[PDB]
Amino acid sequence: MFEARLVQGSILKKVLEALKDLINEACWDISSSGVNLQSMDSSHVSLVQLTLRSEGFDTYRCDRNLAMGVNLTSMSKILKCAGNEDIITLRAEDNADTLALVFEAPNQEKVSDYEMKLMDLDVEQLGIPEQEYSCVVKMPSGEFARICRDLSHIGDAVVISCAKDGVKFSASGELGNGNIKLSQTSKEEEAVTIEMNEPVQLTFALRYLNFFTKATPLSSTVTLSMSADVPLVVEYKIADMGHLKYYLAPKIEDEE
Amino acid sequence: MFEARLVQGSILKKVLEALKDLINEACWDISSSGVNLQSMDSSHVSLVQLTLRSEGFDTYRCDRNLAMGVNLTSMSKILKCAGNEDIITLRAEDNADTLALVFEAPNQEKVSDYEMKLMDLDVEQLGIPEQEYSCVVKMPSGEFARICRDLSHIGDAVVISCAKDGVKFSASGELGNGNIKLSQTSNVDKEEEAVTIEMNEPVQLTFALRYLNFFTKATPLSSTVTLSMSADVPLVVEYKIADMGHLKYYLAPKIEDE
Amino acid sequence: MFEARLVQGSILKKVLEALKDLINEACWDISSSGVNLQSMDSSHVSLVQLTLRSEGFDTYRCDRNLAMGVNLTSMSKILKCAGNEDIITLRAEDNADTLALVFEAPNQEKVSDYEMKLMDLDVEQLGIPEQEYSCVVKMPSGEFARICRDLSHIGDAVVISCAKDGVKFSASGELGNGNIKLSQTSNVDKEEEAVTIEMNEPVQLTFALRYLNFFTKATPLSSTVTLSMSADVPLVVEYKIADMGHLKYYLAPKI
Amino acid sequence: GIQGLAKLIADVAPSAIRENDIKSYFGRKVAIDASMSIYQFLITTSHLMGMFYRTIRMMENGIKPVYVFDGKPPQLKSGELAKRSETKQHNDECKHLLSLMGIPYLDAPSEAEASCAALVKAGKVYAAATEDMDCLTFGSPVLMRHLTASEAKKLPIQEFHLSRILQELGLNQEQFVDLCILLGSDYCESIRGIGPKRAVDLIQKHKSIEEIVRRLDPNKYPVPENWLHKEAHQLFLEPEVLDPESVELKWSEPNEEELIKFMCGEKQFSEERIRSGVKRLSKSRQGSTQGRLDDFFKVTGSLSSAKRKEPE
Amino acid sequence: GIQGLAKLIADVAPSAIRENDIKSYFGRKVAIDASMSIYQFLIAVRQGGDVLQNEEGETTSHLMGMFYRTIRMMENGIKPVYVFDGKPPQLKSGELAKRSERRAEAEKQLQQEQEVEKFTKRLVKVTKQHNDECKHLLSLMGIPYLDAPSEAEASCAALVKAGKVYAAATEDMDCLTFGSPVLMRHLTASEAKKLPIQEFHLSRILQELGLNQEQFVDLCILLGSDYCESIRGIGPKRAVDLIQKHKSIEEIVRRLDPNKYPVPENWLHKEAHQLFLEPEVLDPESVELKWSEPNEEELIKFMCGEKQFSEERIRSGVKRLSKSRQGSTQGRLDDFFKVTGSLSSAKRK
Amino acid sequence: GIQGLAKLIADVAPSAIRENDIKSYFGRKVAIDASMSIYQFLIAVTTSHLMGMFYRTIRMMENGIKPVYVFDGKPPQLKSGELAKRLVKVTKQHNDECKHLLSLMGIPYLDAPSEAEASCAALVKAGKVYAAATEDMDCLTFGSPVLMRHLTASEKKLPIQEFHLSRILQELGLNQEQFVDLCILLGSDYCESIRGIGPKRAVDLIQKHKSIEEIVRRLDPNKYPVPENWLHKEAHQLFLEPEVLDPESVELKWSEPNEEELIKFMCGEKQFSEERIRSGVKRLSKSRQGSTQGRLDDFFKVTGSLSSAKRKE
Ligand SMILES: [Mg+2]
Ligand SMILES: [Mg+2]
Ligand SMILES: [Mg+2]
Ligand SMILES: [Mg+2]
Repeated sequence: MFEARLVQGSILKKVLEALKDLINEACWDISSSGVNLQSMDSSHVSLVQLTLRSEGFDTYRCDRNLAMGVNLTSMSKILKCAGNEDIITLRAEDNADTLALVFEAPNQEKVSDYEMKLMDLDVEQLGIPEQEYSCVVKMPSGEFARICRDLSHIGDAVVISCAKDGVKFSASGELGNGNIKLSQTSKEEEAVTIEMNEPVQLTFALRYLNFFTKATPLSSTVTLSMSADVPLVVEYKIADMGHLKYYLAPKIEDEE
Repeated sequence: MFEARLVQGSILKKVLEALKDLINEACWDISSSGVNLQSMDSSHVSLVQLTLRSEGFDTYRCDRNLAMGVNLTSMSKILKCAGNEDIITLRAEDNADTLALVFEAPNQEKVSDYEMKLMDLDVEQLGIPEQEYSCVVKMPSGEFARICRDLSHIGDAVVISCAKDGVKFSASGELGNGNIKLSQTSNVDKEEEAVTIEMNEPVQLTFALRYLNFFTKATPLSSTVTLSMSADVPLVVEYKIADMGHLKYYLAPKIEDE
Repeated sequence: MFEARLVQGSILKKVLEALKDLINEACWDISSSGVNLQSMDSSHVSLVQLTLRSEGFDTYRCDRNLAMGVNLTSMSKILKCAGNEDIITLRAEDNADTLALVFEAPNQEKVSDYEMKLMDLDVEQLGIPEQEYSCVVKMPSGEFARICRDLSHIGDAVVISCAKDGVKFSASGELGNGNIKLSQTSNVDKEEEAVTIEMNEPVQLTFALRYLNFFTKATPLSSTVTLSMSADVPLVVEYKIADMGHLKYYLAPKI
Repeated sequence: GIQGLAKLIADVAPSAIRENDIKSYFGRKVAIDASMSIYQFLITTSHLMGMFYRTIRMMENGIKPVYVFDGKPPQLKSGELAKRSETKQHNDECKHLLSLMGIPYLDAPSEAEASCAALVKAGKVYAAATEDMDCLTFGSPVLMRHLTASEAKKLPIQEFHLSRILQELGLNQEQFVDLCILLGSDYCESIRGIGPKRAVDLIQKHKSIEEIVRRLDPNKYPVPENWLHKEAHQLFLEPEVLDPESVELKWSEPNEEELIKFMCGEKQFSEERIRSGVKRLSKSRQGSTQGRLDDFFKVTGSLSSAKRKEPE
Repeated sequence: GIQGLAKLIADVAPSAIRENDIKSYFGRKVAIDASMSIYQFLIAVRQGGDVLQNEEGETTSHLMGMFYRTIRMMENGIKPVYVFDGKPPQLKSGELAKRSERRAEAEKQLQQEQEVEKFTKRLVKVTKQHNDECKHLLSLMGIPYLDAPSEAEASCAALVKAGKVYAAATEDMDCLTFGSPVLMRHLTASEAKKLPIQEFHLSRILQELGLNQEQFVDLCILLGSDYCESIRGIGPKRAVDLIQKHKSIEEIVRRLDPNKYPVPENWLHKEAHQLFLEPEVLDPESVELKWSEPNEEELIKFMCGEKQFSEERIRSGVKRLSKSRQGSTQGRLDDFFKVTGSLSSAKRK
Repeated sequence: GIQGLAKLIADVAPSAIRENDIKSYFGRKVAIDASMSIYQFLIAVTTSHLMGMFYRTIRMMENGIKPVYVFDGKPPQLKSGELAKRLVKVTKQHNDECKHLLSLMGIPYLDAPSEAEASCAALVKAGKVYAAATEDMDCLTFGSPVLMRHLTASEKKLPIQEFHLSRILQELGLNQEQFVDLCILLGSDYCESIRGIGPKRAVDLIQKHKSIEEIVRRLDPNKYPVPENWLHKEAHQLFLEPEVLDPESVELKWSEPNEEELIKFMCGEKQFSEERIRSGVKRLSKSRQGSTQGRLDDFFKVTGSLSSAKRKE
């Protein structure tokens, strides 16, 4: 049984619009510690990890851990029924049959409530190990989101390169190829920062990245962590409540 | 003969947009009174009651009554050529076979005029007796729009539950159910152009959201809609047009038979 | 060797948008004097005349005259990758196999550079000798754009009838007919939103709206478009570009 | 049914006949003549295929059907004609595909058509749907034709209002009965004399054939052999029909499996379809609570656009 | 015509030869060789197997030809201008005076296979007065016809140059020897033969061979015209380099020639080279061509009437003739601004 | 190696060490000090230099560890007068046999100039390889950002241990330079250390007076004698600017093993059980087929499956 009251309703809205297109169903991990959600995409080539700490909710109460099987698209619709300013509250009984989403409106007049039917679902879980990537880029959520979009027009694979003072996403295709160099800032609004140990040049499928970018409204800044021949970690920090990470396996390069 | 000059042309534009989508064609009953129009949807579970008092037109003139058969859609298309701020002017000959429309931009630098083909058409009428209702909810027309839409994603049937306290729209479907509840903010005067209810007895009728979502197409016509209800009787969603008329939609209940 | 640095890339973004759909590919006639481009559509019915004078580039260096075969559409995509406020730079070397476009965003740290594949192409040309016109009309680029867009919803061809007092556009079709008369903006004398009409003798010609609503795609380039016509001769729809050039469209009358 | 009747009406009281669209019948409960219906489909899985599809279309538009069967036939003209000289297999195979779709059915004490009328004139159903005008003779207020036509044949349904017929022809039901008889009843031989339009007039100033005969009498207009102009006039009045109130029809929910396991299987036919079919039938059930505006507002009439001049 | 011409151009440089389709010729005027056509029509419906009678029967080709063909044209947006020949130049040989070459009249006497008895097409030079027979159909059809001064081939090729039309419609290639900037063949073809039309861009020729209108005429006369004579040992391509060098039927007979290739007696290469340059062509101006509308009945009668024809189709023919004049036809920019060449992308390397 | 650097780091700086299962290294490219590897291989409990590299490589393969073997080049000048006078081995020119096997297995191998781990570390630094593999820790002091130990030394089966250079410096408060002196101070392969100094003291002494020279001056009471002719300045230089490969001129590529050839070489020339090689070879060509697309399945262990709680109607 858990009940959470988030006055920043919209966060939830953003958090779902940021998950649905990439994964259809999933299991929410509610406990006294907070709310989490980790699932791979149907193709197992990508994986998202949500984390909402309980200290982040205006009110949070749990007396018995749960796991609600949810058809994210359905929850996506029900949240589209809450104004960006409403105070959202989630409440789920023990052997929960449904999840209750309540929307209180600012202008004390309207109050909506829904009961989303839950499902029997079994999501496979992974153990992501803490590791030190040999290149970490922190940049504007907006920019990274544009880079992936434009680049998806030239070709379908992006080649991120990273040195000590700049990073470069380039992609080739039918009409040609294109490069986009970001140079390290060095005060200002949102600057690009590279904390590189070893240089890197990876390849990733833009299709997948363009999904990750749906999470852009959750944070002004976005940070990419990368290494040799393993996954790329795209992270959006969610205010002072937690964060959201997407991991994307790389496209295998010439080693044949 | 027939010639109406309406300064607020947007009214026609807006009207024909509300209508074209719920009924494909209909008869405009022209008279010395004004312009009126009635027709039901092919299922006959609802109907539109358009009324434009000749008192509202800048200039009116109908010596002999007319009943124009009009393919609504075509009007919609021709009126989309009218400037939201132009002076639409209808005109029709005695045994007319076409309708003259004249859009006048106030800036006097532009004037259009289209001649639209008319058609033959018979339209089953219905007599809606003047009657007082148990519940009458005046509320933001755009609010009522969002409600009908949103619940239309949960279920396809809504339960309106009016009371002295407030209205409660509810729907239920495959993914579950939801209930929006508006209250009478007797909170003096602060906030939005909230909801107000006049009511003799609490009512609770069910309706086909599929239809209400057609009615709401008339939203740009009034910043507030008013739902009049009475037990086991059809719903009335009314959009007041300026002070020259109104647009009423009628909808048959859900006979919760047993 | 050719290099053009234009502070207001938008012009370019727009210019292509105006072409992309009327002509799939054309030859860019570069030179020490600027960038030009002529071409007809497949049907040999319409024609486009792009003229960007070098005086209109913050940096324009070219020695020898060059000619580039380009897939307007393809080039339109590489251009959509630039921001309405980026500083674009076109760059191409001799016997260029590709055109280089460098997008400098105002966010100083961003620098995009795409290499576009050029193509081999031969585009038929035309001689359009300067000719005075019976009637000419300077009217809002938007008003014209709407009239064409609208009448097109009535018929597939419009009949322009210009006269001293003013011009009248008219269609007819499956669902009735329509006419749109534009009085000359005398009283409402307000520079831009003005409708002026110079006339010799009254004209009246026909044109296919389909080809016209292709020219209108050039509307975001100028707050005003001008129609120049005379009997038996093709119609010219002119969109002046900033103070660096213009873009002209010619349409073959109907009879 | 009755001969040349439709034309007679069409030709002398068109106000009693309307050409409406199948959709306008949403919410209406109709009495059908299974017999004739089942027959229509034939003219061998058709006796049920059409009994399938059609009933789905009738449902899809909001129309709630009640198929009716005949019992022990009465003294019909050509009926007992071969007797002057002296099965239900594919029939009941339908009385099954129905309850398996949640569709009512009733065993008429004799002639369904009469029973159908019996219902209609009891508020138990809206109109009767047959192809034979008989229903009108039997006193039915509303008769709907073509409601069982193929989805293809884009024919609209044809409605008939008895109370409008009686209106124009200025004659009571009974007076109307005699007309049908002299028009060409399928119960007894008509009279070689009178013509379609002619037969009307006589009845108009002679409220009975009994009075029409004694008048015109020459060997120029002889009255039939064994003319039961009486026995018949009776049937059309007081037939043999199951009481209306006797039962309450209730449209049930279709049983996908049990049925599809007794159709595409036991009678072999494209599965993909009869599946999406049972699916659609199950959907139409949704609005089986949605009332009509008729249910609350009296029908005013009809506004007809002004007759357009010519290419002026 | 000019033998080899088609092949040479076909081989040497196919660039000037497009394979367009009728549909794409809308709103385009054309000057058709009234003669070259009627002739064409007759020498077609000649199955060398059909039963032959002594006296020639009543032919219906010329009419059935002009009809259904000038229909498809108009129905495609093409505005034809038929042009009948006039008074042949006093240059018999090469074609005329060749009644001796028209000595198949005897060949066709044998009869005794069904592929050689068909060499009766020589006897089908019978242009006779199918003209006064077709001009009647044309007037009833609306189309405008013209009686050129002499060989219609040049008159038509003149009108094109005079911008008074888009191009010449004739199978005879000698139309490019008059300057006609564009010549399209296979037009008067058969809606049924469904033979894609071909366009010859005269300039694109001279811009592949090099020469100009003057030289070209040398190469054509040297290739074999029908106005005068030609060389003996040299032919098609076997005499193109000889024109690209010495370019002049005079500076040619004096360089690189063991004389074992002698010039015909009183050879009129000079007086002919002049003709294929200043032909007796009518005035383009007084040519106020004017497509009208069908005389309807006047045509059903004359057709199915004086000369029996399925009235159920002649009507249906004139029916689809009017529905082809409805509305208005689109002009082509080409026909307004003179082409000035093509701009071509720099060698992509 | 570097006498005691192991435990020292274990203590003073634990955030630098981390033990991890092979599996976790999927997809990771690693440079292995073949020589050191080969000798270590020899000491088992001949044909061990082969038996070893053959299997130890397969296991690596099976987990998805693309490796490159690096072979020592010309030994840089140093005195290793380790007299002879148990299992005393001396890996000499077996290399060729090994280089041969690898070639057959399709595993790449580089020939470095001087020291192998020197070069190895060079690759790690460039980002041409995830880490360097050796039991000899002087790879770190040679600058290697990362070094995992026990990836071949399997001979029991201890867990691969990964040292992170950066953390070693942070924890200790030293800089590569300083660090190298610390190492030399501990017990280098290139020059005697300062007798008597304890690894701990060694650390202090370095963080106090940043360098070895600086330590000699500002210490020295006889109690801390210096080695005979010390070559610490000589050593320290080797650790800093060593002769290595050009990480850029590296062309790492893995080929498919050639079963035939292998059985010929192992089960033919170097008499080995055909049962064993055939089967091993099988495992190899299986992993070999590297998922042309990484599924996060390979990179991360499956912890389990979260099951939506039972519902109560
Ligand atoms: Mg019967
Ligand atoms: Mg019966
Ligand atoms: Mg060493
Ligand atoms: Mg070593």
